[PDB]
Amino acid sequence: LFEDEYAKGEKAFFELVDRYTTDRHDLDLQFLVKQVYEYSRSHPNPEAWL
Amino acid sequence: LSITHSADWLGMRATPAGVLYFHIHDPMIQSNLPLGLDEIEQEIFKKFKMKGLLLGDQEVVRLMDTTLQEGRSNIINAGLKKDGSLRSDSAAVGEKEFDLLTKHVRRTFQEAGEQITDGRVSIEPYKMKNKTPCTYCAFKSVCQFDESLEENEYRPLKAEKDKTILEWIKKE
Amino acid sequence: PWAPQIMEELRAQGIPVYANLTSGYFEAVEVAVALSVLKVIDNPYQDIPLASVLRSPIVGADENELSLIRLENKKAPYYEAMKDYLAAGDRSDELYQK
Amino acid sequence: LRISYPTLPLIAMKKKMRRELLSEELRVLYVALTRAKEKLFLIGSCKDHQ
Amino acid sequence: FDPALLDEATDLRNGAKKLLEKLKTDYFTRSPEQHLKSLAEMKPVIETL
DNA sequence: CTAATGCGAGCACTAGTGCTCGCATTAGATTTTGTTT
Ligand code: SF4
Repeated sequence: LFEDEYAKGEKAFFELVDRYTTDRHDLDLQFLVKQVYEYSRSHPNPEAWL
Repeated sequence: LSITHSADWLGMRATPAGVLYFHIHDPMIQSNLPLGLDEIEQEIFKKFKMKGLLLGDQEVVRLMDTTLQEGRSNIINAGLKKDGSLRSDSAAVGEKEFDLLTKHVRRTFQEAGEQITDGRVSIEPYKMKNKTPCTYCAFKSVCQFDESLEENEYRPLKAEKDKTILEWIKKE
Repeated sequence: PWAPQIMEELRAQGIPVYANLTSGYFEAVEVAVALSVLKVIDNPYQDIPLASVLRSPIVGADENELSLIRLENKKAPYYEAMKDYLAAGDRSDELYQK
Repeated sequence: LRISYPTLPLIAMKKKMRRELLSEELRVLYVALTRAKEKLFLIGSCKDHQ
Repeated sequence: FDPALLDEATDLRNGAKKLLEKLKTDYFTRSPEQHLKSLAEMKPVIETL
């Protein structure tokens, strides 16, 4: 997914990445998406909660 | 090296002014107060203040930060009182101390090299401030270090204060 | 994360301990060693697992015998050096036999 | 701009979460203590007694 | 004056100070209008997430 | 986080000298819970 989004190169994606990652890599955004998803899975309607 | 070869390499014998670390990174500022652009630029600038060791002299300090008139430096871990004397927060030492350290260093190299040629390959991991070399070491499965085993134990190193360390170096 | 160190001390004092643990397996030396064997079988051209197996009780090569293997070929992979030692060594050597 | 600071909802959630967490830890302790039939031992560690 | 009591009252008062300064830095180093502005500014980023 | 360190300022007492006040920075500190067969 991440590679696909970097390929699109949409301004918004870079806007998000820049904010929730370090100056060297993007692993923190990876952990963020994992975490948000996992949390949303405890709702009867995950996508609505998101 | 730089001091020992200064005369030959440069032209004149020199004096240790210090050793400094520069943190290469693109910092992020976490401020509770709203900052104007100039203030932000100042905070970013501050994030690059160099740690390390200095020579405890007002002149050396002023040569490292010609901006500093009074107070704390934003470039080095030094500061000048209203007096104009060095702040005691400053990370500095005297001449004797710098030379003391460098001598200790060469001692370390001599002894180590000696033991290396002596064929010393013993498994002796240190432990200091809960930090071990093992965490970053690729050879954990080669050494097969087992603390539960008798004859396998860490080397406890006491994290002493600078004054204590230099004290040891002098007495040794 | 406190449980293992508790178990070790209570076991050290004759007190039987049970605990369903979910961590610590891969830092056990036997596991590192057996795994190393499996890796070497998958691909011997991994210096660290090979050296691990050689130094383990599985083979019992000591530090001298290890550096001795290295001397046959310094630049190549450790496996290459081992093969070379075999190629040159005489069957009367203990190291050769290992 | 290279600046970051908590928004109001972040602080709000941090406060909320702290008291929710403490509340639960309390309950956790209750479960622990109520497991015992006849004997209870409470063991802890600190730097200095006095 | 009991020495311990003097110090005890001092401690409590300083406690009050700390509580207020924590309150101030938490909520009132920025105007409410500024808080709302920063918040609203963050909206597009959240949508991408 | 929090605790200590130091430096400088002021406010108050009986102009200097005490001590509260404030700011700014290191130093040390800390080490997840469950869901299948
Ligand atoms: S891992 Fe084995 S080799 Fe690497 S440091 Fe710890 S003990 Fe020495």
